[PDB]
Amino acid sequence: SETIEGGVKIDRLSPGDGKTFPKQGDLVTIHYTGTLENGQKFDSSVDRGSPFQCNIGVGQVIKGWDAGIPKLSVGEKARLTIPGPYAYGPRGFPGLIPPNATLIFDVELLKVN
Ligand SMILES: C=CC[C@@H]1/C=C(\C)C[C@H](C)C[C@H](OC)[C@H]2O[C@@](O)(C(=O)C(=O)N3CCCC[C@H]3C(=O)O[C@H](/C(C)=C/[C@@H]3CC[C@@H](O)[C@H](OC)C3)[C@H](C)[C@@H](O)CC1=O)[C@H](C)C[C@@H]2OC
Repeated sequence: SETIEGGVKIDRLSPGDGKTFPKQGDLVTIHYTGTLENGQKFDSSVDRGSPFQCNIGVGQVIKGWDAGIPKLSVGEKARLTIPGPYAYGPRGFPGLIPPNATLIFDVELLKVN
């Protein structure tokens, strides 16, 4: 496991092109599944049939995504394990994320613009 900013962990699952990495502000297209530590799924873009898009590195998303996504290359699949302070902190998110939760995201980087 690689330990990056905040103590977020990356487990590399299957490789990308090893050369096309997102830079600050780039639009990324990602499919994800999010689970709690006990393995209980809370959300998935795959279940919606629509990949998620954001600009990375600008605070649109939780800190653990801004930390982890730039370390992936196009096509890569990885698991991000994100401690509470890099996710939803003491507050959580109603109906989905308890207080102080470590979150697990399986992510696939589909495209970079
Ligand atoms: C503008 C309102 C609706 C708007 C909703 C969308 C565009 C649809 C988009 C697919 C979100 C999902 O909708 C099905 C759903 O995704 C989750 O299930 C989820 O897996 C998740 O954790 N994601 C989504 C994928 C990127 C990482 C993370 C996130 O960073 O999400 C971001 C997030 C909530 C950041 C908060 C912002 C407030 C801060 O206080 C907090 O700081 C701790 C962090 C999302 C993208 C926001 O930028 C935009 C929105 O909220 C959340 C558990 C709840 C969230 O629904 C709300």
